[PDB]
Amino acid sequence: QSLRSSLLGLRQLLRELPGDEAPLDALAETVLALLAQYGSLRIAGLYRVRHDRTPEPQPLATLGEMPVLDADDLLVRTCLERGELVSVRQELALQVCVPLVDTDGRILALLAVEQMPFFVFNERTFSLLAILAGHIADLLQDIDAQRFSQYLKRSLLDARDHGLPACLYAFELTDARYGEEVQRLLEGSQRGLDVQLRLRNDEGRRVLLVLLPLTSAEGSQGYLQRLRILFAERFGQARELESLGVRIRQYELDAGNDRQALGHFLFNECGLNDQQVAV
Ligand SMILES: Nc1nc2c(ncn2[C@@H]2O[C@@H]3COP(=O)(O)O[C@H]4[C@@H](O)[C@H](n5cnc6c(=O)[nH]c(N)nc65)O[C@@H]4COP(=O)(O)O[C@H]3[C@H]2O)c(=O)[nH]1
Ligand SMILES: Nc1nc2c(ncn2[C@@H]2O[C@@H]3COP(=O)(O)O[C@H]4[C@@H](O)[C@H](n5cnc6c(=O)[nH]c(N)nc65)O[C@@H]4COP(=O)(O)O[C@H]3[C@H]2O)c(=O)[nH]1
Ligand code: NA
Ligand code: NA
Repeated sequence: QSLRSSLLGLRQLLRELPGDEAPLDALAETVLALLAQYGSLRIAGLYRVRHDRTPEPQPLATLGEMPVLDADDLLVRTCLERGELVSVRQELALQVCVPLVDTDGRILALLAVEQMPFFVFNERTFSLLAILAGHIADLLQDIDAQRFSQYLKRSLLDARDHGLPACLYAFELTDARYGEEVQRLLEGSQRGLDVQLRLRNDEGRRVLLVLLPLTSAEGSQGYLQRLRILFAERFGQARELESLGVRIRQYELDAGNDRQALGHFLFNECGLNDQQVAV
């Protein structure tokens, strides 16, 4: 949950820097700091990874007395070949390598850990570094549609690799009298990290997709409940959201879901296509 704030705080940093510098370079220190905090790291470095999946030897940022990086170190190479976090056998001078991998499988950067306290050298920690690293990779990377598809892929990976839930709402706006105003209300209701996408379904109707990443069934209930109150303010208490021609479809992503089940929701049920949302 501290996760929300960190990502949100980073996203803000991204949005408020000049083009006169690539994000990874400007935010190297911040990114390392985030990772250092979540893994209670003591000695580590952050490195750019090249298109050819080899790291730039010169670190973007370091923490403590980080040694020169050995690019031929098997741990680095195994991490970079697999695109996955790798750690040394706990029974047995890097201790862990964590790649920053975006949703397309491109590796942007490498966290190399020389030392972390023995007692945070476990799967729960590794999981957290890996979750955070993937999200960070995303942020470093049609605007609205591209972003929506990326975040959606991220959520699929998070549910699949880590069992983290997410929720997808589709708001079909069937009464043109209120369509624009309903959308405006939803857009103004937006939490950072949540993403929205305006579309037209195959029946020619306006649809507003809302993706709530990292959000449990209870969270999605809290959200919708917050919305009904906003709606009651905007169109009066006497009026229900549905009486404004709004139809709700909801899809919970979780460990037991699949890309195929999600596609069925987007295309078969919501009536969208893969030119609108990439799965
Ligand atoms: N009632 C409610 N409204 C929500 C919720 N999530 C988003 N919103 C609404 O969406 C706006 C933006 O949220 P944010 O982008 O995540 O950005 C937020 C967030 O960065 C931060 N913030 C405020 N309260 C909290 C909080 O209880 N926890 C965390 N982690 N951050 C908060 O302040 C920013 C703006 O806060 P707001 O001015 O209130 O403005 C909020 C609020 O109007 C929610 O769970 N409940
Ligand atoms: N993904 C997503 N989830 C949402 C949204 N709105 C509500 N939820 C979920 O519903 C729970 C309770 O919402 P809340 O009643 O507004 O109760 C909120 C609200 O009162 C307050 N809060 C958090 N963030 C903000 C904010 O940015 N602005 C304001 N005004 N209040 C916030 O803290 C309470 C708890 O926040 P949470 O622990 O995060 O728990 C939230 C959250 O899991 C949303 O726009 N997006
Ligand atoms: Na519908
Ligand atoms: Na299609």
